[PDB]
Amino acid sequence: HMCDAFVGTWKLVSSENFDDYMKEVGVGFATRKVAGMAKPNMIISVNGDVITIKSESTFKNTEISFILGQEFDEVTADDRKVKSTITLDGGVLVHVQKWDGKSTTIKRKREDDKLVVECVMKGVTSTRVYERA
Ligand SMILES: O=C(O)[C@H]1CCCN1C(=O)Nc1ccccc1-c1ccccc1
Repeated sequence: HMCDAFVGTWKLVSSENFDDYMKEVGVGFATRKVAGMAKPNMIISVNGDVITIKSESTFKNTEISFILGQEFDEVTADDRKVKSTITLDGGVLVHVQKWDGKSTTIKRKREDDKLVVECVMKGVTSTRVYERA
């Protein structure tokens, strides 16, 4: 029952400072522009100890499956090859991605009927708000 309130199908309904976040991460111009248009569907499911998060959009379709606290390989939508660890901290799913001596943290939080996602790279924060599909 660890992630019950996250399970479901969610659709992006607002974005703030995302282009700047992607710049900070190192995404190039053309990818930033196309990726910034996307309205991804985030699909979260749990089977035993395995959590699966899928993101489907015109830009890219991605899927990760993981056990909390257990590092894995991820190729991100923008084609970074990262080492990821996802934990639960006070009811927030905290996803840390490490690559090339860099790190970014993506926090997924349930707030009212929304799922609020905060993406942080150094001093740059972006907020991505999702609602139930
Ligand atoms: O898209 C989102 O809302 C954010 C928050 C949940 C995971 N995610 C990303 O991984 N986004 C990205 C991060 C870096 C570069 C590109 C993306 C991206 C952009 C459009 C579609 C899918 C991922």
